[PDB]
Amino acid sequence: EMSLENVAFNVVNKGHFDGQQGEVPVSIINNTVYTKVDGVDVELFENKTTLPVNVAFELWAKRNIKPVPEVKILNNLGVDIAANTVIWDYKRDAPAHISTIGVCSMTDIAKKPTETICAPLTVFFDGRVDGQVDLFRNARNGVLITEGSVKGLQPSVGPKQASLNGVTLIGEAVKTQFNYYKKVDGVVQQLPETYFTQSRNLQEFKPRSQMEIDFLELAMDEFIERYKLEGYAFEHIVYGDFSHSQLGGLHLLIGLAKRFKESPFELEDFIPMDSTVKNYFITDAQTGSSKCVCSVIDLLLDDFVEIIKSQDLSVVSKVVKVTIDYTEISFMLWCKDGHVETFYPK
Amino acid sequence: EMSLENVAFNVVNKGHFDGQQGEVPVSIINNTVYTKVDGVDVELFENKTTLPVNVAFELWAKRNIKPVPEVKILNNLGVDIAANTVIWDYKRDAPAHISTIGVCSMTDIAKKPTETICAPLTVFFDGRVDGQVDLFRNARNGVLITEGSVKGLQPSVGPKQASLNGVTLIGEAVKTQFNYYKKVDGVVQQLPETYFTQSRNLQEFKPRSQMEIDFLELAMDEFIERYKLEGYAFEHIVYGDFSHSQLGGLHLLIGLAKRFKESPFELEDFIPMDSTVKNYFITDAQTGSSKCVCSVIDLLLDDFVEIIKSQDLSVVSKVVKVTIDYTEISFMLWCKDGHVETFYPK
Amino acid sequence: EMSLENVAFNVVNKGHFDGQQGEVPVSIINNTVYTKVDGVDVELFENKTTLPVNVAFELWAKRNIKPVPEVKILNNLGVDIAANTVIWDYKRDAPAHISTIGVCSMTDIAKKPTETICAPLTVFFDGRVDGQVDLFRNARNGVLITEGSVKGLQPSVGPKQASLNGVTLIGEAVKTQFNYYKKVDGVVQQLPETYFTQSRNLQEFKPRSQMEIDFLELAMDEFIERYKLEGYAFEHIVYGDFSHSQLGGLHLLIGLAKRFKESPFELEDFIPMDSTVKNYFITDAQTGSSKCVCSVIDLLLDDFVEIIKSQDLSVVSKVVKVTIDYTEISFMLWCKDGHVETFYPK
Amino acid sequence: EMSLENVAFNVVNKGHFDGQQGEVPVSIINNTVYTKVDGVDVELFENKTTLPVNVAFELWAKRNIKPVPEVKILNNLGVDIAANTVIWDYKRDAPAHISTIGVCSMTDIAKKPTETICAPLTVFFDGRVDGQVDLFRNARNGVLITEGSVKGLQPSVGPKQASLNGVTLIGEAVKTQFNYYKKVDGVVQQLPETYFTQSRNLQEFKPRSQMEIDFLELAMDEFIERYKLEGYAFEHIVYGDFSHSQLGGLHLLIGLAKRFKESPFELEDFIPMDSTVKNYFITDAQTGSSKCVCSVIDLLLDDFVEIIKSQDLSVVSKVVKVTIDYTEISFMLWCKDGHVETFYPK
Amino acid sequence: EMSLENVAFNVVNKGHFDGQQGEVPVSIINNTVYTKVDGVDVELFENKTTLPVNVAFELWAKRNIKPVPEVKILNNLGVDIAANTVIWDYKRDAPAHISTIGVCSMTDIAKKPTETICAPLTVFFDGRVDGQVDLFRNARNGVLITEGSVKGLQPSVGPKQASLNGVTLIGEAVKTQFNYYKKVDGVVQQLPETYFTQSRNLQEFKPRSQMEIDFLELAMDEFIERYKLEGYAFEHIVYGDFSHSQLGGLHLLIGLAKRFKESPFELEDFIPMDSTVKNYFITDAQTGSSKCVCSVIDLLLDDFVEIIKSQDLSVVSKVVKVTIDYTEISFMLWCKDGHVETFYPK
Repeated sequence: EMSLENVAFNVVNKGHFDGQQGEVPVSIINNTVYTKVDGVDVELFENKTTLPVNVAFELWAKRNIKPVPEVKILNNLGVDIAANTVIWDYKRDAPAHISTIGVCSMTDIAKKPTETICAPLTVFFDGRVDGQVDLFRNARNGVLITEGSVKGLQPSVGPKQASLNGVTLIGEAVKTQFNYYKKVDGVVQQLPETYFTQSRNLQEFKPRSQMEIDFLELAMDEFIERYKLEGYAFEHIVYGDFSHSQLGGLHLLIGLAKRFKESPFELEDFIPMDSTVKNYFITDAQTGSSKCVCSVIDLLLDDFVEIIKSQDLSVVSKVVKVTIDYTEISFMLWCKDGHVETFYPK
Repeated sequence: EMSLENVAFNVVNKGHFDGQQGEVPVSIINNTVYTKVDGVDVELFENKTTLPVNVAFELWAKRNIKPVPEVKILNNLGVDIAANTVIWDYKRDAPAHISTIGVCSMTDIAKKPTETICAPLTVFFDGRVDGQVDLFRNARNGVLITEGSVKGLQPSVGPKQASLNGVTLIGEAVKTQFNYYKKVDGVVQQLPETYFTQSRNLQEFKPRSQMEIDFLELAMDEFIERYKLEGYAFEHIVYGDFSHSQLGGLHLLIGLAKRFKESPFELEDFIPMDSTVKNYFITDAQTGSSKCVCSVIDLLLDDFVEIIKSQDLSVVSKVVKVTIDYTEISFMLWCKDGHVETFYPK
Repeated sequence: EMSLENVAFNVVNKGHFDGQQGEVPVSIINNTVYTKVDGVDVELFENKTTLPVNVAFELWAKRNIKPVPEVKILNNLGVDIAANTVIWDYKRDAPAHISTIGVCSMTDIAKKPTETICAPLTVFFDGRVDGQVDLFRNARNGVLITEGSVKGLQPSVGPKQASLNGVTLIGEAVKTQFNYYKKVDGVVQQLPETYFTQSRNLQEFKPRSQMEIDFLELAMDEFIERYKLEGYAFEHIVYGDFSHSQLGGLHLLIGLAKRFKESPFELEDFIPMDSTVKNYFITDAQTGSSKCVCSVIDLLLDDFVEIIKSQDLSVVSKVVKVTIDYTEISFMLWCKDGHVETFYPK
Repeated sequence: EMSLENVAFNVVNKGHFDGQQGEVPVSIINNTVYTKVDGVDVELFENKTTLPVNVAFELWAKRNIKPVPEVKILNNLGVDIAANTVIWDYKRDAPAHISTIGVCSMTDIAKKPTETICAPLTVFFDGRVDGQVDLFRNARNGVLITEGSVKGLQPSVGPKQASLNGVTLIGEAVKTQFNYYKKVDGVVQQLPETYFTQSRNLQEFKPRSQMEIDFLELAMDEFIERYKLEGYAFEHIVYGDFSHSQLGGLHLLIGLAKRFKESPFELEDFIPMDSTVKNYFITDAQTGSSKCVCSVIDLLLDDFVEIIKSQDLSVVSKVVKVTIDYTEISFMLWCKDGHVETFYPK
Repeated sequence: EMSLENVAFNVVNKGHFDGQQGEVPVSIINNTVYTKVDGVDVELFENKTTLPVNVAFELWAKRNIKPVPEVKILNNLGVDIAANTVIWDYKRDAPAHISTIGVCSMTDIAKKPTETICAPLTVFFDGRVDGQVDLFRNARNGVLITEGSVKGLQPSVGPKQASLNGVTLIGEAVKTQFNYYKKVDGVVQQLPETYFTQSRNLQEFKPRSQMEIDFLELAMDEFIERYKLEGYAFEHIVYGDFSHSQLGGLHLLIGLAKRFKESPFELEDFIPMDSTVKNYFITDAQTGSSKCVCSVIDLLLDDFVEIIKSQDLSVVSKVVKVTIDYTEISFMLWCKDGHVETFYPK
């Protein structure tokens, strides 16, 4: 039975849709789902999507509550749709994908990923659900994730972290490290060697390397000297310049974290979704230095210095392609006389 | 199974809720219920009530599609709630009653009318549904309707017409004449002898007596002379005066019908519900004569002349109580020297 | 006391705001004002305006229920605001003017028209309300209407018809013919001699002259011959051509009425407001002849033939200015060899 | 005068409805009440309830701003309605009860609690308002709270804390400790001896006993040894297990507080209302350990250990009834060989 | 090109409206503007204003992103409208002014401030935009701000802080100190000598003087003794009294900050806009002491003590006018025998 009342029953008694039988009273008002508990209406769900409220409620109740790849990783892999599950985008507070396969009658384009309509679409397959590995094998286009090895397919190790109920974490009691496989037009693709962003947060930033600890603790000159980073414009690219009315650099999240612990500032996420590179409207509350569009990428500082030391500085201006999160990120690089002047993502 | 999808399935395949099993895709947008037919959304229901859209949709799907007493009759009998059915008010486009008994989880105050909560409420019982006569017998307060005789209870013959799917009609293939019984505080009440309104419409007005035919066909003086109605101000009470900027009389629907066939006018029903007496904002398009509040009652012309000839005209001003539609309607009467000056309902 | 509950009380007991004391329960849902009558919510008002629902409800309750100039006349006179009344636009189902003077706290720009803010605005004054003639005398900009003569001011006779509760009518029991006065920058203007549109309707079109009766009754050639209208393209300008996929002519409402009685067609009023000239998307249901933009003006046929016979036909193409409804309407005229080819308003 | 404008005036000039005279401009948009201050609209109220926006605004303005019993206590006492006041549920952001008595015309079922309709309902009476003690005496069903002794009635001492403007606090300048009395069917009931929850918060958790201080400061083994809690599964029931993908225990708020100070986690309150026992969707951000439904009760640690030491551990599995917050809470208890295996509320 | 799609393009690619060419897909749902990024809808804007969603979106995109005077300063100067810019009120999340000049077609009253309609309005002119100084010179009513000196006009130095993207700050990399000029009826006014509020926040309160540091660090008696503040009721006016159920004093934000660092409390801003004096519904969480209306002004403590020491205490009760933020604030002062009893703003 697929019903709004049954979905609300599952949400009330299980926190999510568990497939139980039963129904509860449901009232739908402007864009909100309420249920009656002890004679009063209690809000169950508030629709922040562009879908109808009941459709969005059902998709949210049937979201995957296991660790899943972050939405940015799936986007960079060209995933169009998930097989028999809902990936919830907690940054957008909406389903990650427009259509579903065997989830909701109002959004399903098919009941199984084997149907003809799904063949041109890149379908996401979870190897932790039984049978989906074979579905990926028979799939024309798809991306498979597994927690272990798959016979006949060369794995690609993904990021250490994954999303669990909207919380990005590196699993200890649960496994968040996935092997990734991709098939295009029926043939397996070799996923390129890639860096991965750390998916950290400005407020609760925590270093993940000795170099990051030194960056957060040592002064600018002290840290630059210790890791012999002279000539790579670290004072501008990473630390950030606040002397002018226009903010300079601050293109890595670790620099923003250091400044934020030094002094608060305002970040305006004018495109609130998940991406490898984020653009912010930053206003430095201390000096008044601002930048309408600042590009920030949360690479590990070791990975960033390794990337920036692998580029010859004999070109005055160029665009460098770095494979991060399974996608090619374009960094604009300006150099002067063998030393970096600017290096920022787009 | 009580579900929005099942209710929509019944509406799609049966026109109303028939209790069938099955479900259809449902989308709920601003205040409208849509279903997907051949890949496109088709509007099933538009909520014009103050209830939540899904609740109103379910109550509308479970409305009584048999001939039922008009809403005004039930209101005048003090009915608060119906037993195991929904009376739909088609003039208000809403349920006739706030709560239900065994219909909708969001509106039910009880599952059966025998519960303690229903005892102080006047419950409507339909004798055409099996077992409800005994429920009325055991009921503390209630109004029962039957199509035949009930042993041990003296019947009260109601109006000839009843409402079927919002259409007021005197039944030929179906029975619309009901016997009415009432119990207050556990004791049967004797319903008073009463007149009944005809529930006719201005545009499709059709006479129901020879006197009404004469009124619609004969001129004012000719008709007044034929039925010796001199001295009862029929030229003002019924025919209506349009010589002044303020409209005069026109307090019976038959007079409005005669004028409307003579010349169109505007009626504004500023309280759009069902009542024995209706108040209108009338604008005569021909002369510009208007009245902000005009009281109209649709009595049979024979009944109205019988009522007006039963009142002595020796009182300059008084209020007369006439039992119409099982309720006491107050007519303001002004007389001068033994002849009527004004006689209008309130 | 200015209150939503008091306004609803006045609407319930008087049909409009009469200034009575009292209050009724009010519920405001999505864009609708309901009141509770006998325990059920009855819709009082539905907001079709861009104003807040309560503001629009109060403005609608305080609308002028006397005969007032049609909205198009007030627009052509440059009226910006009314003094101490609300002109309701029944075609738009909205107030005729954005602001008020002494009506609603949420829309008032002033409490009296004598305040400084009202001086640059053209204020509408009604001579039927006591004291407003003197307010017009002291007004810097304004338009005054009276039912009689005003000492020291030369009157301008307006149209015979006026709007009463949204119904356009020529008054018999009430006076709808107004004298118009205008003051700009503190000096009285002489309103030009003007024609007036008839404000008639397609469905209930009724001729108002012997020439119009002949047009509706006589055939095209018979009528053209009778009134010696040869050479003025009446077969195209007025009667309308349906032989091609693009509709021809039909620029006067009387021609549309004749065709409509001959055969129905679709009129799409894509700018649903009141104007001297209306543009329609017309689809002839009989032949399929259509025109995306057809300009229609409802002049009296005698006035139209008088206008068209007063223009020399020696110019191949020109624009003619005709003062209609106190505004200059531009007619595009094309002639060939002394006879009219096309003559349509804009 | 009961008016939306007067209610808004009181909110603007007093923060709540104080009964003052006056009115301010009010605009109602989608579900929000705005007022005009210095020519711009300022939001006064946003409707998060299922009531109409104006009704909810009036009920919110007339909420009780004195210390009142928490909503969970009133629910456990079977309170259906308050006498002449509004209890606001700040967790639901809505009135605690559907109907009122002498508050709002749109929600009142009666004007005084002495009316017949209120007799079957359990009415809440406040002894701090003059005359309500006698109303409780004459009441058939009701719950009375007082700050002092009541002659002829044996008091029941309630919790130390009460809610003041949505803030749970133990009063110092104000009295938050109430004596509770209950009458059912006209006869006074003896409220059972009960424990009370502490109504504390995870983020601002503060210990209220030496045992709680030891729990928050001492390690798990150290604290268990100090209070000889061996054999009662405190390492699982209270501290919480994070070694598996499914979270274990953590059924008391003090354990959640200790973990939260140790490391942050996500709590999803999928039924956001006030209850003695709360169910959460908990995701441990450190280990990834999660539980869809975790039952949490905020008892004082001394009370919890007293309860758990009063149960014989000779039953492998049973349900224990503990009277907390004037209601019987069911704890599922599993024991093995005289020592607790699991003990969690429902 | 002025278009919703172009405005959304500028917001997506620049964070604000920069005047670039291009368009992006836009979807408008209930009160929200979404755009499609990588096939999914991403919320760009949520309308919290009383304007139409697209109008509010365009006004928000064209807001001034340079340091601007705080909204309270502009209100106190009588500013009605800005010349060719949008001042965004971040506290109200709405435009600071109802109309615009050359910004949005739906809100413009003029395209340039030189038009006749703008003459009676006080127009805000920014001297950092080229040509606006001359516009102020030719303006009849206006307020001009400059970063430097203006020939022929005596400057008035404003507050040190200004608003940048909603963040109040004293600029270091950018200039936030403005000279203010005012013209009324075409003649330059001499702005009075004034104090300025500090626009600080309760949570992130930071002292700005040695006296404020002493107040936050020293005890009440110690601080009062150090600055010889005996006899001015500092223990009540500034520190706040929590011994009674009604909160006492606490009329300066520094006292609230000291208490908040001592113990949290609830502030309810029932009129959430920007003013020199703010009214709060304060509930002290520690003692339960509350006050429905508490007036708070964020003056520098040095300025407040200078003001309070400049008033003779020989009057039992009076109203004192202090020019703060270019407006006269009325302080109610009660004294007893030459010492202050109460001194609070209104």
